[PDB]
Amino acid sequence: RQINTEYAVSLLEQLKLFYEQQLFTDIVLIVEGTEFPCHKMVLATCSSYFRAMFMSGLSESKQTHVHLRNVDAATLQIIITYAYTGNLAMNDSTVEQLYETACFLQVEDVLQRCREYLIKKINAENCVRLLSFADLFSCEELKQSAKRMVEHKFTAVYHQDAFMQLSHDLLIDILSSDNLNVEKEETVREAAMLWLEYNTESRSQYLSSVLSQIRIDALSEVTQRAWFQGLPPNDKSVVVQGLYKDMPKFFKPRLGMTKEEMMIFIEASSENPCSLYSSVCYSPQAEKVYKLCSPPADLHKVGTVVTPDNDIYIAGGQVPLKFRTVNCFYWFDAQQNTWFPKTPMLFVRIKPSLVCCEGYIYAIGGDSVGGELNRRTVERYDTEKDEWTMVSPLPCAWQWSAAVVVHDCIYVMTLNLMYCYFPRSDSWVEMAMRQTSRSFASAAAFGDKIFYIGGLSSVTVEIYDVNKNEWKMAANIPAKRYSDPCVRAVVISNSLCVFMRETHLNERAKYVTYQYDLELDRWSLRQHISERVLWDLGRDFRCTVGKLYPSCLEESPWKPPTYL
Amino acid sequence: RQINTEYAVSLLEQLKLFYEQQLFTDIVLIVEGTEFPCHKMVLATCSSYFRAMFMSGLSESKQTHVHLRNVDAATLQIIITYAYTGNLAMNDSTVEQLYETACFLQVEDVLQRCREYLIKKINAENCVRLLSFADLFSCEELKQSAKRMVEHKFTAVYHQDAFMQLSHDLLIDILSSDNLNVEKEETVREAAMLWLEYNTESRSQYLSSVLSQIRIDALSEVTQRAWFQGLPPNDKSVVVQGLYKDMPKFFKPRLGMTKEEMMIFIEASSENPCSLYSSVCYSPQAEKVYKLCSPPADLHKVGTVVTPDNDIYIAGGQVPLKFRTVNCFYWFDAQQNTWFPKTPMLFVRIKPSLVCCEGYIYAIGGDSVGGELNRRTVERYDTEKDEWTMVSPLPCAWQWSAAVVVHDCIYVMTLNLMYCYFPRSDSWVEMAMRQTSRSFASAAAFGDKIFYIGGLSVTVEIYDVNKNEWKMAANIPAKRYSDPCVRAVVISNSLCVFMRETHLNERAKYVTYQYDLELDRWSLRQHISERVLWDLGRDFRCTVGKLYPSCLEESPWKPPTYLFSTD
Repeated sequence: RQINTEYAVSLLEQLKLFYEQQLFTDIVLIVEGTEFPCHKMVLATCSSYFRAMFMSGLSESKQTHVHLRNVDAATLQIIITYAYTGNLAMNDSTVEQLYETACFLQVEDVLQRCREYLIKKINAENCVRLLSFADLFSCEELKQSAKRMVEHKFTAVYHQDAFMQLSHDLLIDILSSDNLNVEKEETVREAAMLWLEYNTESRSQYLSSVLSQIRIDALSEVTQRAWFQGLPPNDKSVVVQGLYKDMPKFFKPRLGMTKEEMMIFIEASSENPCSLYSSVCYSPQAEKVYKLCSPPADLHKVGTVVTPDNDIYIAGGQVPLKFRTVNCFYWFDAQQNTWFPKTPMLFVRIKPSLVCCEGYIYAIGGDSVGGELNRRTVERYDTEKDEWTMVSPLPCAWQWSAAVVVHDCIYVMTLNLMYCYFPRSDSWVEMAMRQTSRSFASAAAFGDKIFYIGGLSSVTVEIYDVNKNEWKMAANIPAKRYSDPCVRAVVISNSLCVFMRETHLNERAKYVTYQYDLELDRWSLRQHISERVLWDLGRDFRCTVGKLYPSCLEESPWKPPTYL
Repeated sequence: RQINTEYAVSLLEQLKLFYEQQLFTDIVLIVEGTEFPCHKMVLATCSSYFRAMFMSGLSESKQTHVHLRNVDAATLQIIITYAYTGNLAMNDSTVEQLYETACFLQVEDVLQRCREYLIKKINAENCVRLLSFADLFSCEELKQSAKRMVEHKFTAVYHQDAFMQLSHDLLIDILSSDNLNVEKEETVREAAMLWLEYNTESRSQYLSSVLSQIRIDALSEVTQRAWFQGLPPNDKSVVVQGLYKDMPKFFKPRLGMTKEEMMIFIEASSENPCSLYSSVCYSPQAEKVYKLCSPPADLHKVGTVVTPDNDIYIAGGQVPLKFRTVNCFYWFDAQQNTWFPKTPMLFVRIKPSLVCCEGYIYAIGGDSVGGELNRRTVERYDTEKDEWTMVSPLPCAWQWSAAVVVHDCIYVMTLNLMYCYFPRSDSWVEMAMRQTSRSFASAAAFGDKIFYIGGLSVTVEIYDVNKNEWKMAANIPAKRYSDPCVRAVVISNSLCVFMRETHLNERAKYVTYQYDLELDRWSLRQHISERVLWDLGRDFRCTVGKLYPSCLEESPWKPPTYLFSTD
């Protein structure tokens, strides 16, 4: 027999009614002059510290006045409020002080909630501060989560003041870890140089430990440029996933050095009978296909986005109704190969046009909810504040639209029109209209030209100029006649390309990528996507450009060759 | 924001864990030598007594040992268990002492739970004791319920020892009530006499108050026996619903002198658009139809059963899908026209064959065929223990079977076979088979003769309990080219059949016939016109019982004549 529930919820609120009117007050806690009368029974059930001080049978259990030092009055009131109600009202301003008060009082409930709250709030401005906070209080869960964040953005957080004030042990494990996301070893060297000169009188004795952690005789990728680039086409990538593997871990190339630009395909068909919307990526350099996990747990019709800072996110989508639309939002971990969750959106969405502009992520379109109220729903997200905010909606409600960013400007395109959003003005300005009405097309950005390619699709290519505000035809995608190419515009190696999947009559899917000539207005054959890999991915697949860790992701083509 | 629930239950289970190991025990209650360590806060939050004792700021809030007298140790332990858990384990053996202990500590929750438990547990044995208990402890709801129960079965409970030990106020408030279910005032007179002679030395001064409450010059239904019975056919019931109403309440005929034998029709198709599955009753002596609020949960497919003590019950059936089958058991209050639910059945049933045998009501079949041993199950209810007991199940799975009781024996009939059950042996015995295989037939018990009438084609088949032989009697006079529908019921100590016949291009006709057992002939008894009656459908269940028309219900719902023969 389980204990009563409606009686427990009534006994708890009856205790609060007595606490507010100060009945049965047997102990008075004195903290920096402020008095807080409470019950010895309630504090023991919530905090094990009071349970130990009251059950000891000493004068602390007999004296009504107990002086608690090094405890904030504001945090103590929150602990007592949680002891009589059970709801913890945490905020990013007083979470670090509440955790210090909770661990000093050893509250299993508050410590667990404050721990998971800090983990899901690790950004790029508090990573270093929370790392020293975790080491000071010995939180192995927060320390590991904060350390991985430092390793992911080490080249961007080593300028903060919190980095030069780190302890000696907090430095020896960061520099020795091979997860530093750095393109060159000089960045790690200079990061160690600025740390020792911050406080020379106290760190002059640690000069030997600093140089012993920075790899100087490593010579990761400066050796390949020395001899030559002579290899099969762009096989410098095979060395990245080979030499880096077998090494004494003292001269290993750091994880940042181990990076490869891969065409990220999300919601693709699965070779094995499974979640029909799988996620795999292809490396144009190593010509290899690596598999990606889907913690989204069968998300469908989702959007993609890649920031200039090489960050990957997904938003919106639909999950199978135990299909229902949700407002989920997940960030991909380039090292752990997962999909952590982040502050959800305000409105549920399906395939929103996610774009990054001036560090902000914008969710455009995405399954219009409430046609009577508004259909052109759009909202922005703050990377650090971790909050969502509504903005000026689209001037009209459209479907299957695309969104791009050029020169800190948000461009949304539709059937034949285009509107430009200015975050500095929070308004929409109609731009030059398109000559052809096309839908379901692909959009890309390169330099000062916006490309709206594909659409009904066709091989028609439109080149728009931001400086001239003109739409003009340049060329047609060279494809075989009577074919059905589902094209996707992608920019790689500082050059616009088209990932064209061609399916012909009675023929299987053929993948191939071409390179466009900007000066000659021509399309050159860049690379044929080997059919010994990259199985059929369907047509509704989403694609984007990003860099991932060949060193560590999930190398599994699983495509049996020697066929027919 | 609402108060958290999981944190509340976690705190409660942690407090229970601390109480089991005796942590932070600040008060020690001493009851008849037994010690109980406990917390003052829990006793204050639960009981208003301890709250007032602790918030007074006297030595009671400072002294750790508090001596509580006139409190049972087991009841105090149960109260503490409820305070630390929230569940109350009540039983019919220690409910009164628990209620007494609760009324001393004013545990609102425990008081209300014990009150409603005592209310739902008034049977035909504890009524007087519970009435005295409620009078001593001033519980108005329990007092009123026990008073109504005593008024319902006064002639059956005035022999109990608890009735002679009642106080003066209880006697003068029971005897003065016009709800005494007694057929003659001599019963109440003898009850008052035995009450006053039970303890003469203490009640010799109350003889005047005793004699002032018994109606002597009433002469309710003897005056009609003096002059004559000369009236329209059996119009004595008219005198009942007229003289009894307008009366100074001192010479009022008691409620027991008002009950009339009426044909109880349940699930009778109704013209009412909202309740088309209502129930109405017809009085053959009054030639009048009365409305019933029978459906307690707007359900149907429930059986009927009338004990020889004139008690109505319905069980089984299914409520519309909010058609989920249920187990609720409802007893009809003939005075308030409202059904009080009872202990639900163990297995759900649809139109169960409910019959009264040796004071027990047996549920026989009445369910869709599911499982060999899972179906054919028979279960009986205990009127006083308020529990269901399983018995020997049916030998074979049957459909549209009837059940009767003769000489305290159970009989169920089927297509062509027949099985007799004996509660003393708890076994099934196949009896004399019938020459015809029929279904949907109606059966009624009249003496040592079982009458199996129906078939869906009518033939009157007589079975002899003493001879175990089936003999043919007759065929119910009716019409083939039309629509027949018979309901065999025994009323006025005579077998009858209420036959509903729908003729070609004509509405349903109603008429009651009387059968002669000796001459083996069916005689026309009384034609039931549609003056206050209407189409009652075909799936309606029928039975015979005595009810008070005085305060049952008054609604014609049918204009007598409607002939626009003006032309």
